[PDB]
Amino acid sequence: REIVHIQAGQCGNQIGAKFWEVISDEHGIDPTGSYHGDSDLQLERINVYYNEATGNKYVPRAILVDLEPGTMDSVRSGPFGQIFRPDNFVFGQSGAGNNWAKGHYTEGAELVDSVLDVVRKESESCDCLQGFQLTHSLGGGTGSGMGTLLISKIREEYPDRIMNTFSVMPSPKVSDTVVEPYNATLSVHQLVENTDETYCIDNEALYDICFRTLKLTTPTYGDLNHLVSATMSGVTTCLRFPGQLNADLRKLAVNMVPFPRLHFFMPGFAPLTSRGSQYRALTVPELTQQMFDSKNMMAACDPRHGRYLTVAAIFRGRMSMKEVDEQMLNVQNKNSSYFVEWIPNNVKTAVCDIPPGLKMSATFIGNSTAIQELFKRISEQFTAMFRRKAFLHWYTGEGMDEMEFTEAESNMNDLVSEYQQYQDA
Amino acid sequence: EVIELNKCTSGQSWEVILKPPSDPSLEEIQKKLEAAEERRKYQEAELLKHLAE
Amino acid sequence: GYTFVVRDENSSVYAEVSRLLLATGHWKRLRRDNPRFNLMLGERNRLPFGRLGHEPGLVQLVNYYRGADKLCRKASLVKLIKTSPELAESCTWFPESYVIYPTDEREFFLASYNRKKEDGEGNVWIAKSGILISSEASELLDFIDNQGQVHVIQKYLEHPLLLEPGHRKFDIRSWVLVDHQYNIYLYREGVLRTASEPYHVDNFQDKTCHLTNHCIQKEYSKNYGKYEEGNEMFFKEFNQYLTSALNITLESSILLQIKHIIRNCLLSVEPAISTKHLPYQSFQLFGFDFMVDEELKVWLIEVNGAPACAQKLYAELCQGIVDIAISSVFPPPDAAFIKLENLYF
Amino acid sequence: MRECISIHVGQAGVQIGNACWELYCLEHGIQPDGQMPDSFNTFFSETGKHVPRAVFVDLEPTVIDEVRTGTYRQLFHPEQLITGKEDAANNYARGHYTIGKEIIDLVLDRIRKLADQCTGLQGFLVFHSFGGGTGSGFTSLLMERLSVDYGKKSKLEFSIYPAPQVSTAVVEPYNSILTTHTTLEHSDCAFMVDNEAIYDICRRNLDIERPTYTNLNRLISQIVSSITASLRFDGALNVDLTEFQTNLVPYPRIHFPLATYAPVISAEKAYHEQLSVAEITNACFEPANQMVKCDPRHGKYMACCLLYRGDVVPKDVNAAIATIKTKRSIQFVDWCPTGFKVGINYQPPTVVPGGDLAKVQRAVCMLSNTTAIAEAWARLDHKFDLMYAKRAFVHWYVGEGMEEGEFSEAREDMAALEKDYEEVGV
Ligand SMILES: Nc1nc2c(ncn2[C@@H]2O[C@H](COP(=O)(O)OP(=O)(O)OP(=O)(O)O)[C@@H](O)[C@H]2O)c(=O)[nH]1
Ligand SMILES: Nc1ncnc2c1ncn2[C@@H]1O[C@H](COP(=O)(O)OP(=O)(O)CP(=O)(O)O)[C@@H](O)[C@H]1O
Ligand SMILES: Nc1nc2c(ncn2[C@@H]2O[C@H](COP(=O)(O)OP(=O)(O)O)[C@@H](O)[C@H]2O)c(=O)[nH]1
Ligand SMILES: [Mg+2]
Ligand SMILES: [Mg+2]
Ligand SMILES: [Mg+2]
Repeated sequence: REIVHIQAGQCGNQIGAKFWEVISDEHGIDPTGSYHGDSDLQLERINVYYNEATGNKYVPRAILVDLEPGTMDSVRSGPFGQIFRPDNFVFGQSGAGNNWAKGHYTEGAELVDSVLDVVRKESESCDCLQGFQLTHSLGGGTGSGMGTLLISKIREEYPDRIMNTFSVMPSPKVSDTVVEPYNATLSVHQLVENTDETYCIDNEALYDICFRTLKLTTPTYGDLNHLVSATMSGVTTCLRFPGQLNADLRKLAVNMVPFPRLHFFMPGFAPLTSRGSQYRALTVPELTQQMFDSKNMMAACDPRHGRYLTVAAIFRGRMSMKEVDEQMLNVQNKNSSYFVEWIPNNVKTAVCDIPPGLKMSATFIGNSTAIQELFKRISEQFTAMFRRKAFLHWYTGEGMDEMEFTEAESNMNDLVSEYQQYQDA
Repeated sequence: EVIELNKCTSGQSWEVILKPPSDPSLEEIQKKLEAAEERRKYQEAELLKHLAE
Repeated sequence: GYTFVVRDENSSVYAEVSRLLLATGHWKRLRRDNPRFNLMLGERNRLPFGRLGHEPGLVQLVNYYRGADKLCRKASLVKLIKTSPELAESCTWFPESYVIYPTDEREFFLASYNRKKEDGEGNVWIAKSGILISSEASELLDFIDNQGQVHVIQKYLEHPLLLEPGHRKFDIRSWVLVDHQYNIYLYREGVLRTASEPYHVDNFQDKTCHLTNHCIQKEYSKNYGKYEEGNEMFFKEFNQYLTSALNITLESSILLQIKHIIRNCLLSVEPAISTKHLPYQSFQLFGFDFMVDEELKVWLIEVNGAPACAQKLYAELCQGIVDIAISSVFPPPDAAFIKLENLYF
Repeated sequence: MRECISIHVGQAGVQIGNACWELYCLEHGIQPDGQMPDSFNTFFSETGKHVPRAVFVDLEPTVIDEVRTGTYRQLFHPEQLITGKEDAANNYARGHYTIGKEIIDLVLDRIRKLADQCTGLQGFLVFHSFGGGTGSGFTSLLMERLSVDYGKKSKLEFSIYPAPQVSTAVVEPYNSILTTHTTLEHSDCAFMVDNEAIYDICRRNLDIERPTYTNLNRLISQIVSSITASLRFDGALNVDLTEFQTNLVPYPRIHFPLATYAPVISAEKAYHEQLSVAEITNACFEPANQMVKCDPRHGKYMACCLLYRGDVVPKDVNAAIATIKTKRSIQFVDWCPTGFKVGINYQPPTVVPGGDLAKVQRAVCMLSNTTAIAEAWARLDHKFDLMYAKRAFVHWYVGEGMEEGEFSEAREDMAALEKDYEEVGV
């Protein structure tokens, strides 16, 4: 059961490169692609993310996309840069200028067919393809515009497969341009229609965690990417190691998505580490309380402001399964109002013996109605500019029409009202 | 307490009474299966049509 | 902290219990269909016991004991007294009763009626589903055949203890709360549903003197509330009448027999209704109805699964249900009920 | 002769199947290679090697691959182990329609190959879960086709009832109602195994902190062995599949007997001074020992069958039954004889060496058709109602070709089933 990984744009390639470095270490794969691990329980499901090449080499089933060579040249030089298939680097020369329209309609449309040729080649060499996972940001131009363009084209060619994304939401606290609410709203509109599951990784939440919790006053993208790669590792553990719960993308979607449009997940992680941090190993009760706390959410939403439709918890490392079950049952009994009563047993728990890194950790995946706070924040920012048609010339100049913006704004407002409807049920 | 012994080989059985009282055809399945198959094919066609637009 | 559901709005007792739970900052009331509750104040009939205690980690308690109907139904109580090993030979406090269908213990009733007629013994019987008091088997059986559903022909006491002044019939109602650990608690205060008409032997059709039913007295007794408000005498006034007129205390002449009957009744059905071996816990408030004869002998008449309290006792009884049955299972952060026990411990 | 073909569908059916055949081999002195240094021929065929008359089916290979490479790899013929590539993703619609249609004909052919080696086939024993997409979906498709291809043959079920402690999907209530509805007409007798009841028995009686599937399956296998012992040993009660139907099934729809097994003792315990008849017979009426969580005290009996194994003599059984009646809540329906059908197999119970269960001198499995089992339907139906009211997850089924109509049709049938148990039970 193979997954085809695609990473697009600066953010998509930076978080994507970290994800591959992290899991390559976990699976005992070195930068040359050779296996040198101390367990085989690393190679049991290695084929989910890696292909097997000539001299017993494991090659990531990853496709690196960007309209600018810069970020991809940085990857090719980084630690695990040589692990990727050289043919799978697909890049243009004229970037996207943080413009969704350029990535989706003009610059991106010129490069998209060559990317699909690589996607097709990777798919044809799959015994049984489960689907695709895309890493990207929604505030830029390549990952946002060209990424959603790729999703649309892939869906047309593989309508019966799962489309999963790790989508980095933009925030004024960690911003590159004022047009981020435009790019994000346009991308969310695409995501609501063409993805089965999206992990909402909020830069606002990643910033507040680094600043308020870790006390990293003046955090860098590297600091935010430390949390991201750790969360990405946790949420994909069930797909990379032998397990019974959410072992593939489809079963995960069936367990987590009660309504087709409501597929935006709020990840959580514990303990919150800081690059090069100190000594203790968090008890099971401590892991559980933290992963459910607003301060550990990777989306800037207060779960106490909504209700959980479904939840998937994953514990990693050697620990008491009896204690895990007691702690998991306790969080629900102590906060039963924040879990919808009309979805019985909506909190599932998995445990993996192999820890990340750390001695023991816990990853949370929640489909909460509080996620509307993220879409409300973006919608507010989008409307503040769209109301006065600010910066629209950059988009209309690429061929886009104002009607397209009105539809994206409306679809996202509908998404918010749908999340609110199920919160009042 | 009525008892009724029946057969005895590698063990034995009996009954004790305390108190007396007071097809779809093969075609029929195939039609439903194909009816669902067409609904699947149709929904996929509607999606691809919407993507073509 | 804790959550509760109310699935019986007609219950006056648990409506007050609900208010008391809400009066503290520990209880929240959920919609009646919500299954994520801690306490369930369930419905009288067809309560979903099968669904209880299956929500993991959640501790669930219900205001009813499943199977209590084998004691609280008129025909099943007669069946229990006559067939339970704990009661069949030892029961001297239940009037001679026979189940009558329009099993059918009709043949046995006629044999007992004919034995009392020939020996010159008292032969007045009462039939209840619609209540007929008569000394004629022919008249009694015909009454049953006219109505549908099962009647029970019980021996009519004939010589009851009459309250003076007025020379009037009365019945005692006692409230018993059995908690999650099957601890039987008798509520200190009882009520005497008295009649406001002088009692006379024979006639029987004067329902104001023969039937002490509160609704019968309110609608047909011309002297309703003449001796005491709402025809309800309390244990202080009754103990004072007993110690004065008959020179004996209520807690010796009548309450000892009452306590004995309650413990025998609830413990005969204990193995069939005990929630130790069930995923949920049960508790129930019962209404024991007694009748005292002229020799000061207490007779059990009926047991009520969903009883109604006396207006002035509602506050104390409902607080006792909250403290003993609810707060024992669900405790909050920081002598009106006698616990009935065996002579030996 | 009278042969019996076992069909193990999905992960639960396969993994439970592995445990049963491991036990049957120990009980019949059959080695993992099939060598055995007759009644057992209803379950095993002979070569020159004793091969199980079983078929293992799953829409994904990983679980059946463990059988193909495990200790009992030699036991089965390769054609008996059938696997697909893509599972039903905990979706009844994928198992019954999308993926089921693709593999059904191959399965029926492999089954036909077993039927062709039978002089006088009795019927089938189908093992599957209610919650899995294959266990629920593919099984009901298989049962539908078997009723066509084998008209008058009996079909018994061992159905794994969902429990949150081990549940892998939120939609298990949906799959359970859908499969129960579709399979109802095609199953002659079904033994539900509540994973919650097995889970608690493992914790309470075997002192297992957090039971695994291996722990659950070994206890399940013991109960399954007691039920099928009569078919594998000359035994005088329940000698054929038809007998299960006639001794326990008063009405075609009311075919779900409650199984209670005792004693369940920890292998390390040591304080055990062997339980007697009447001690073990009494345990059959303790809710803590039932395979399905319910209160038989508040349910009417339509049948009661006691299956003893080991050192048991009739005198003890009769004395035990006599006392039990006077101290228990055994109420039968007014339209049935208040009697117990007893069977004794002198073959003592076998345990897996290095297992959690202690070896005993005597044991008993009670099969009773009580209206109390309808509590299990009520719990499932309530969970179905909670989600279906909001149409939660329904899009996953509709997306595979199903219609909302099938959901309400299956639920209406379950409502009728709950009412049928109510009518009988008063
Ligand atoms: N007792 C027991 N239950 C099991 C076992 N394996 C799975 N289950 C239960 O079966 C249900 C899930 O169905 P499975 O049989 O695993 O699924 P499947 O038939 O493979 O279906 P798909 O994966 O959807 O194709 C859950 O309720 C599990 O707890 C097992 O070995 N023993
Ligand atoms: N055996 C008996 N001897 C004397 N009086 C009796 C009697 N059985 C009943 N009574 C009288 O009849 C009244 C009603 O008795 P019953 O047992 O029918 O009442 P209940 O409260 O159970 C309900 P219902 O309204 O259906 O009568 C009693 O309160 C009592 O006054
Ligand atoms: N977490 C994270 N966010 C990033 C990173 N780089 C850019 N971003 C965010 O992504 C958006 C810009 O998109 P980017 O990937 O730079 O541009 P693209 O080349 O057009 O896809 C903004 O919202 C940034 O805050 C990164 O490495 N990590
Ligand atoms: Mg990007
Ligand atoms: Mg971008
Ligand atoms: Mg499976």
